Amino acid sequence: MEEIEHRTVEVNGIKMHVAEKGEGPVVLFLHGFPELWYSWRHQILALSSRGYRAVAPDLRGYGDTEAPVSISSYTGFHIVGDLIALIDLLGVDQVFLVAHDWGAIIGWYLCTFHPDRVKAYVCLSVPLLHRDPNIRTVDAMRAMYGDDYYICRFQKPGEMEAQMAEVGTEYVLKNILTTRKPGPPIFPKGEYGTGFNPDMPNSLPSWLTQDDLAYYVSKYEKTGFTGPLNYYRNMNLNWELTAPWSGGKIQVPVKFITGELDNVYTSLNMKEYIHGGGFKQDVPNLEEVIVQKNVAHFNNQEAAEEINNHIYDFIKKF
Ligand SMILES: O=[N+]([O-])c1ccc([C@H]2CO2)cc1
Repeated sequence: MEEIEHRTVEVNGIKMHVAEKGEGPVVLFLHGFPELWYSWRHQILALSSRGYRAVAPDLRGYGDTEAPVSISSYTGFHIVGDLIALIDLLGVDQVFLVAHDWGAIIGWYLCTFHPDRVKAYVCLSVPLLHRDPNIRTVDAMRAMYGDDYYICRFQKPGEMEAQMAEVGTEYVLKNILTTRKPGPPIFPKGEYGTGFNPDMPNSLPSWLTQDDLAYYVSKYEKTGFTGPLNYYRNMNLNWELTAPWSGGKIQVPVKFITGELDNVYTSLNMKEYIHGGGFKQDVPNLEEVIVQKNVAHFNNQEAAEEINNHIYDFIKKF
């Protein structure tokens, strides 16, 4: 951990916290919601140890990275803009890419816009968001699960923030991190309530120490949730702006990995997309699909060594 270097860089008009360790080919790690660079701590240690330059930023709006006030400053294009400037600062032609959750959606955009900068992509949890020309991303979600589905509830400015404020930052973070209930997260009406997890454990699961949860809390206490939530608030706008890529394919070699109990895997007809041919058709060089039994959404933390191995083995192929 100590050997993990922390710096602040100027990228795409913002100041970004980058955590770094190691030397060798760059592995760029993109975290998700509601996480931080810390989410990758085990992978940063492992990959650095194994002869790679591990790079894990706090994305725009998270942690120690600048958080622009405008909701519209949170399109996929803004975030990829940040990452392309970062990659230039690293002074390399290509990176290996590893991404989870919202970080993975941004990863898909990076691969869409600049496949030639990504040598291989280890994608966790969220597979490519297929652009259906007939229905916007969040509309499809609302049709399927109605208004209290979490993404839907995330859309209105300031609301989810106040609800989360009411139950407390630590409650929210524990509530989400500990969830193992499959299926669509549907909230109780008008409040956070049990949120993503109606069955919170008394003690943290063995992959998450009190110091880990405390780190997350210490940053979210400071930044709040606005920036991270803003990502979801641009999903329809992202659907509009990505029209030029409608019907396109991703050429970057991909290894997809998900926990079997991931709410993502277990909803939105994801299984059908992932396994039924659609994912492979959008992404012709999808080489492997790994489902981790008895592993929840946060698979890079819950199954850290296993993911470390899957990443190492995959990138060393090249
Ligand atoms: O609660 N989670 O485990 C969780 C966290 C983050 C996301 C991103 C896709 O919206 C979904 C679910």
